[PDB]
Amino acid sequence: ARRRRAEVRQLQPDLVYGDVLVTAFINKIMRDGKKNLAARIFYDACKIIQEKTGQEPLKVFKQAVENVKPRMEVRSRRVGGANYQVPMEVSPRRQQSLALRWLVQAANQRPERRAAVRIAHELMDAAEGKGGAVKKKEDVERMAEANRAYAHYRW
Amino acid sequence: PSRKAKVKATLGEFDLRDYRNVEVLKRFLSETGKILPRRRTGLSGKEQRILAKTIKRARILGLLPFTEKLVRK
Amino acid sequence: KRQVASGRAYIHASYNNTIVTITDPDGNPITWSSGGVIGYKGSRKGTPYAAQLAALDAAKKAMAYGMQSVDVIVRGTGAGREQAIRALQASGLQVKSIVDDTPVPHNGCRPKKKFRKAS
RNA sequence: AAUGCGCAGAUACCGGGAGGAACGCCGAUGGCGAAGGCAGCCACCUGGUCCACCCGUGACGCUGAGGCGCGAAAGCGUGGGGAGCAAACCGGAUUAGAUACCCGGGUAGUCCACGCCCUAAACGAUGCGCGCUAGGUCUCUGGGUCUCCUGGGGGCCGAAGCUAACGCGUUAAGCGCGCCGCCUGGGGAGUACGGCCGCAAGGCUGAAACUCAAAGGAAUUGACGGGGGCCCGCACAAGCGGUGGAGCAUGU
Ligand SMILES: [Mg+2]
Ligand SMILES: [Mg+2]
Ligand SMILES: [Mg+2]
Ligand SMILES: [Mg+2]
Ligand SMILES: [Mg+2]
Ligand SMILES: [Mg+2]
Ligand SMILES: [Mg+2]
Ligand SMILES: [Mg+2]
Ligand SMILES: [Mg+2]
Ligand SMILES: [Mg+2]
Ligand SMILES: [Mg+2]
Ligand SMILES: [Mg+2]
Ligand SMILES: [Mg+2]
Ligand SMILES: [Mg+2]
Ligand SMILES: [Mg+2]
Ligand SMILES: [Mg+2]
Ligand SMILES: [Mg+2]
Ligand SMILES: [Mg+2]
Ligand SMILES: [Mg+2]
Ligand SMILES: [Mg+2]
Ligand SMILES: [Mg+2]
Ligand SMILES: [Mg+2]
Ligand SMILES: [Mg+2]
Ligand SMILES: [Mg+2]
Ligand SMILES: [Mg+2]
Ligand SMILES: [Mg+2]
Ligand SMILES: [Mg+2]
Ligand SMILES: [Mg+2]
Ligand SMILES: [Mg+2]
Ligand SMILES: [Mg+2]
Ligand SMILES: [Mg+2]
Ligand SMILES: [Mg+2]
Ligand SMILES: [Mg+2]
Ligand SMILES: [Mg+2]
Ligand SMILES: [Mg+2]
Ligand SMILES: [Mg+2]
Repeated sequence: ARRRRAEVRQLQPDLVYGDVLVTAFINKIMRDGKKNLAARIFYDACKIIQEKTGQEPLKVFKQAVENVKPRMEVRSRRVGGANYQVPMEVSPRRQQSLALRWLVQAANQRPERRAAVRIAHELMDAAEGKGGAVKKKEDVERMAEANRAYAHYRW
Repeated sequence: PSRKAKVKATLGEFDLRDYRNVEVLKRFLSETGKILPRRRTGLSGKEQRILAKTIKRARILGLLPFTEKLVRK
Repeated sequence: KRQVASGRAYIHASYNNTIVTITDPDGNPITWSSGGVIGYKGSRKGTPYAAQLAALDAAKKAMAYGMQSVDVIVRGTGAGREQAIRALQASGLQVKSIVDDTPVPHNGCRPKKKFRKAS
């Protein structure tokens, strides 16, 4: 990105909830370009959301996502000395992606024998503010800011 | 442009060696105590030379400050 | 335990640390602080953040003697000279004034070589 | 970062005191001086200078080997002084080492008086005097009929012209005359010797053997810089998957 600024790709909306914050999540669940696997994982995960709580999955999903995105992170920088962890804002498009990513990674940490169940339980636990994923969010934000001392590089 | 308020205009037919005159003399000092530059006194090279020699004298009498303290920083 | 209500806060800016004395209206100290007092080891202390809590500490410590408002005197040209002042404003203390007052000689003593530059 | 200082209470803050040193702003595009150099304020003593009047003397002028005086800093002698700063030195760091740069200390010294020393990138790297040869513009300081004219001084641009070029160009490096000083390829060498001077440190004068084919000045085109400015590249950053471990295949 020396030259232009690069636009975010506008991904085709969902087939079941019509939401683009979903195919977003579905792409991140995907691997080796097998999209059908990914959908079958996620929509299944939605069916397990519906079982273990009366709530519509789409409001459960969005709830955990909002609950995961950080308001601060650190980014190494230097002039001399050593790499100074500089605290700074997390510009909305990135909160979006950091949340989606961590969610999936966290999901695949779980002991749950199959995916979907992993995704469901991770999607659920995160709505309740618990469950590692929010670990990252909090342990990011907490670890950032704790370098307040070096926040004088606003940008 | 850089043409705000000057000093030489502000006053009138004043003696430039009257180190005892203060209400006049104190118009040539900084917000602090510093002697004002020609760009702000609007005095000729020679006029300004005489201003110092008196503002200094006036300082020794204790009529003019040597220095001050910047308010509202 | 004195109830001074009003007083003065001297901020002392410096490139290495920032320190803040709070004082009864005759200049006698009530409490103080700095970046070391706040917690910071060498080198952070000078940072603007240090000065923020430094000033806040000092003011919190002075609210104890029931200060309501102070006059600010700042000396030094350090980093976080302003952050100390901002912090005293947002401190709840009423800042009645601010005055720069960094001392300078009318050409007096020979500076240390680190401050000599050239001619 | 440490050394260092600090509970024998430091740092920050207020009041009182002692001292040594240097004078902020005004302040430079400034001024003065033969040069070195000269800046708080007052007084005394004292040197140079510029202008107006066109009053006096009547070629009394210029230059100047020797001589004599002056001469930043450092350095020396005898007393005095000693705040800050600081060779040497003593420590802390850094580093491959670090007899350095950075950090905490610190003696001579830096200040005064008197007496020496006499050097320098003591530089405009441009000896002094006089006459001549377009202008423009900025500035310091006189005088006059005061839109401007006329002197002295400091800058910039430029006529002619000069210069190897860069540049200089009424403040010549132009055109000329007078006088002094100095140069004659590089190294050996500002050495040796001799003299003279100095308390010293050293200074002034100043070679040769031997040795080289160069040493130099200015400019040109490049390349380069841990110089600038502008800008690119999956160059980093942001990402997603790898290699580096395993077994095997293939190349070395
Ligand atoms: Mg100790
Ligand atoms: Mg004790
Ligand atoms: Mg002290
Ligand atoms: Mg005191
Ligand atoms: Mg003393
Ligand atoms: Mg000058
Ligand atoms: Mg001169
Ligand atoms: Mg000079
Ligand atoms: Mg005289
Ligand atoms: Mg006559
Ligand atoms: Mg006659
Ligand atoms: Mg001398
Ligand atoms: Mg000396
Ligand atoms: Mg001596
Ligand atoms: Mg002594
Ligand atoms: Mg020292
Ligand atoms: Mg030292
Ligand atoms: Mg001695
Ligand atoms: Mg002497
Ligand atoms: Mg006039
Ligand atoms: Mg002239
Ligand atoms: Mg020509
Ligand atoms: Mg030419
Ligand atoms: Mg010229
Ligand atoms: Mg001539
Ligand atoms: Mg020539
Ligand atoms: Mg010679
Ligand atoms: Mg030779
Ligand atoms: Mg020879
Ligand atoms: Mg010599
Ligand atoms: Mg000899
Ligand atoms: Mg002898
Ligand atoms: Mg050359
Ligand atoms: Mg280049
Ligand atoms: Mg990368
Ligand atoms: Mg392998």
